[PDB]
Amino acid sequence: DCLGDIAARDLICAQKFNGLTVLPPLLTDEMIAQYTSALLAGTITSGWTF
Amino acid sequence: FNGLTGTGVLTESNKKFLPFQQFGRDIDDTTDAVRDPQTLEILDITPCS
Ligand SMILES: *[C@@H]1O[C@H](CO)[C@@H](O[C@@H]2O[C@H](CO)[C@@H](O)[C@H](O)[C@H]2NC(C)=O)[C@H](O)[C@H]1NC(C)=O
Ligand SMILES: *[C@@H]1O[C@H](CO)[C@@H](O[C@@H]2O[C@H](CO)[C@@H](O)[C@H](O)[C@H]2NC(C)=O)[C@H](O)[C@H]1NC(C)=O
Repeated sequence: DCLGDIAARDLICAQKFNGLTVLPPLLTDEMIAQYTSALLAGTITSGWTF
Repeated sequence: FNGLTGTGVLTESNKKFLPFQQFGRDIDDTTDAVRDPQTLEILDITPCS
């Protein structure tokens, strides 16, 4: 029944009949992007001091 | 359905079955669509939670 974006609604239908499920990761990709941006800004502005 | 058993939610679908084909199948040998023997309509099968 279509696929809205990647994980917009998805009907929570990662299930496939005979007991086989896929679990979502703890950290969404936005948090990882924020982590990388923080590390990169820190290394540009402060060097290795931070 | 005509000797084909299972369990799940039946819903209306928009598949295009050939005139002689009876039931569809996924890429993992699982059924996903069935012809209704009395009235020729395509029913999709989705497992309940
Ligand atoms: C759980 O199922 C219900 C079904 O009632 C979903 O409700 C849908 O909500 C969206 C957003 O408002 C509507 O556009 C749909 O029309 C609703 N469904 C129906 C059948 O009316 C609900 O979104 C589902 N929850 C999740 C997390 O997928
Ligand atoms: C098998 O199912 C019924 C058995 O009577 C028939 O199909 C319906 O028949 C009624 C009246 O007998 C009609 O009003 C409906 O319009 C029919 N439905 C369809 C989908 O044609 C008929 O004998 C057989 N139907 C089919 C499709 O083979």
